[PDB]
Amino acid sequence: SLKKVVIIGGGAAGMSAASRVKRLKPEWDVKVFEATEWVSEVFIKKRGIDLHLNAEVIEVDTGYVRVRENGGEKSYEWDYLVFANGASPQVPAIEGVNLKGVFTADLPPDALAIREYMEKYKVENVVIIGGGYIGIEMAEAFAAQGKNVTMIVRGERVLRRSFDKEVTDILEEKLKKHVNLRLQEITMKIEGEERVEKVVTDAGEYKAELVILATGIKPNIELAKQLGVRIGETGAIWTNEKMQTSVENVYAAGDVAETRHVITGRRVWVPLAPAGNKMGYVAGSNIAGKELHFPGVLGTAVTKFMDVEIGKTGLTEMEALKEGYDVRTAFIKASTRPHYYPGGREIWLKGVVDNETNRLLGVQVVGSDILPRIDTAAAMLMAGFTTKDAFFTDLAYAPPFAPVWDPLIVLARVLKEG
Amino acid sequence: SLKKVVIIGGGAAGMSAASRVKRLKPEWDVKVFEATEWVSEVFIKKRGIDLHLNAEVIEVDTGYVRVRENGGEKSYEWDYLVFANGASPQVPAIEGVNLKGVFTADLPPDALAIREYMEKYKVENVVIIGGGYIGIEMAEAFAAQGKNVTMIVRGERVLRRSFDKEVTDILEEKLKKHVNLRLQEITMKIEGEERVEKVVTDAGEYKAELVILATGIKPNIELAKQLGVRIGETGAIWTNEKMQTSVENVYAAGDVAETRHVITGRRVWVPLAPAGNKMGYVAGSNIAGKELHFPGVLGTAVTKFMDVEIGKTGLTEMEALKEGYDVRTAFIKASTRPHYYPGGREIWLKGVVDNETNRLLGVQVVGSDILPRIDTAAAMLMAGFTTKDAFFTDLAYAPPFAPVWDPLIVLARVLKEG
Repeated sequence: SLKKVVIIGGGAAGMSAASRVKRLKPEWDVKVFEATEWVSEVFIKKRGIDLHLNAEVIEVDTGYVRVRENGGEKSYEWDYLVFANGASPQVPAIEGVNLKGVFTADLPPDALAIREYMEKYKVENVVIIGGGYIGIEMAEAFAAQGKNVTMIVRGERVLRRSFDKEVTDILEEKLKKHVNLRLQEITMKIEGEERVEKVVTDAGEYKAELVILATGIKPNIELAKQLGVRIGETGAIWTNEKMQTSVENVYAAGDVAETRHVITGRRVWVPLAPAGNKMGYVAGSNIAGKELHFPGVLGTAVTKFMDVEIGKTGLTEMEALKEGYDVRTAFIKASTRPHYYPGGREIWLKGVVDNETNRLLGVQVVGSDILPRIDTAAAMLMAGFTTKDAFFTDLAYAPPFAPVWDPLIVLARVLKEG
Repeated sequence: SLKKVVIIGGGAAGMSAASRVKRLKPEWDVKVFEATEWVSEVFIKKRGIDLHLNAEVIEVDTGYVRVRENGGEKSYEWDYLVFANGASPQVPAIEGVNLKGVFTADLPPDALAIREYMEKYKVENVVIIGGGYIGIEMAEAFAAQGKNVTMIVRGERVLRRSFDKEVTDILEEKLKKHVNLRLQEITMKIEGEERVEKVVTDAGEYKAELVILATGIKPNIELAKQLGVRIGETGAIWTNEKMQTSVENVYAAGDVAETRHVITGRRVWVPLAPAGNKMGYVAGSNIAGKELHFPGVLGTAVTKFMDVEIGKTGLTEMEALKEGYDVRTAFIKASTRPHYYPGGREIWLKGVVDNETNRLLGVQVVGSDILPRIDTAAAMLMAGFTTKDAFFTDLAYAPPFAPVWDPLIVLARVLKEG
């Protein structure tokens, strides 16, 4: 039999879904509609997937969808539909945010655009509004180009809601030495003639010939609300372990979807590509008739500013307390190598533990050589490891790799004894 | 009450034990007896531990120990004993093992000594005997010295018993380009006038000013055998979860102690530093009246030759088949970064799986940026994760740290669909 499967996405989740259902059902007609020029060369045609780029979906209803591609407007039939249209920038409500000066760090075109622009009309000073992940990277990006950079965050510190203050402090310390960090400020508007000229906030004004808004992202749910799909308390599309929505045969994965936290169990929205990919993977499995449950996410994340790396996995102390846990914590400094081997950098680990179960609730790591600590910790968290379980986990050691007591085991010892 | 703890060791396992019994029971008399001049700097004297360097133990019995220190003998009483006397190099029974230019990489003076003989007597050609970790790490050394190196291994390939062939081949590939690798050759003679001149093997002869005997390590169970302590089927001291031996109130930890494999349950001998420190830690805790259990080890190992790192955790395909397991494996190649991002190096992963439980039995990794994978896999293995559990672990992602699908998740995926 045939079965028409239609995917409104094209990004990480859309294509993972597409590929899984195609490989499981070669005889089925799987299509992907990307409202854009990007994916992940349409090699996919050979893969057996009918990709349509710059094909925008403008109406959807049960069994069908209407897309406008190449001026034309055609409508397609579907048995199984998958919402995989990710998230989009959320523009702030400040005066004039559309002048030739402003740019948002999103789709690769902007990367071509924004960059090209600068590498044209000479741009010296550049201001970034946002103390989030995106903000920080763009900051690093520009400083590296020698351009003077200035960050504006309304909160008391950057990454204000993603990490606790003790991890952030190490980052801010380094950050302040390459970018002009302006906290507690609220932008109030941004004047100029044909191009952005100056940015003004309730504390001062700043020279600016390029501006980046890293003020936020929102799930692209409009098309789904049209199908009457239930959207979660988080603002993203409600979903179950199979990536199923409240409407029959309608799945949703990636940045549009709201998933569940593996630790707290409540619903969350963690728009990160690794999970998105798997979300699309199980959506496609279930569509093709093979049961597969997605456990949920840990909220794992990582980024960096120049050489100081920062990462988390699991609950933060803010989150853990917010959730009503009785927690004990620990914050330790350690080294990336034995204190003799050359190249040993510094590494800081924050640990949050459930005092009642001695269960590790979350770990935050900043400094150097973070990836090993957070990935191991994520596995531990995924398994419900206690402070004791982590201490006795047989991790690797060699002078060029790490110290006899891995920074993760140290934190564990310190939590256990507390 | 007064309890007299005596530790025959001084090494990692030894000090952990002392440091633990001492913290938990400040009032007890804890004495460590090192035959040598090194440990882990009597800051340990302030911790309350009565450390005795150059205090070689020569006899032991139910009530006392007879150590030979400072010309004369002395006997100390003990209510609790701990064998933490580690392991010694095992020399081949061949001609002139003691020519002035021959060494074994063990006790700290060896480093100073070897580097002295090399940094004094002009040394050009250095010969290494054995294809172990010690052999390979030593090659990387003299090779980086500009010195010419020739390695002799009697087996068909290096790390013949520790890693599967497809993993070691990558290593040998880099190895054959900086060292003269001589496989399947049994060393027979090492000759020279007063100092080593050459080495002769059943396949030829090589010239050497300095030779490294990295052919094996062996548990120092002699003083324990004297006390009737049951020694394991592996050759090292038998032990239980609390690091107790067959003799009452006698514990053992470190390279002398035989532990158990977490995945297999069989008794194994895995002389590594992290495990040792923990064995010693639980030995103490238990002597002090605090029940603690060491779960055993995974066999986690890591090492590297120049820029090609090689590691593992859990069973090897050889071991798995050896244990009667129904296995399916997978070997994949991947990038350490997104394949667009600059800096991406190659990384290889071999995974073993129980075809009946779908539980991961082991992971061997080779190439670049190894640590994050084998450490994460260690935790997964430590928890009894299936191919599917591993697939869904929330690992971190950002272009500077890793690709969207971590190579560990890629392996899981390939194993799962396997």
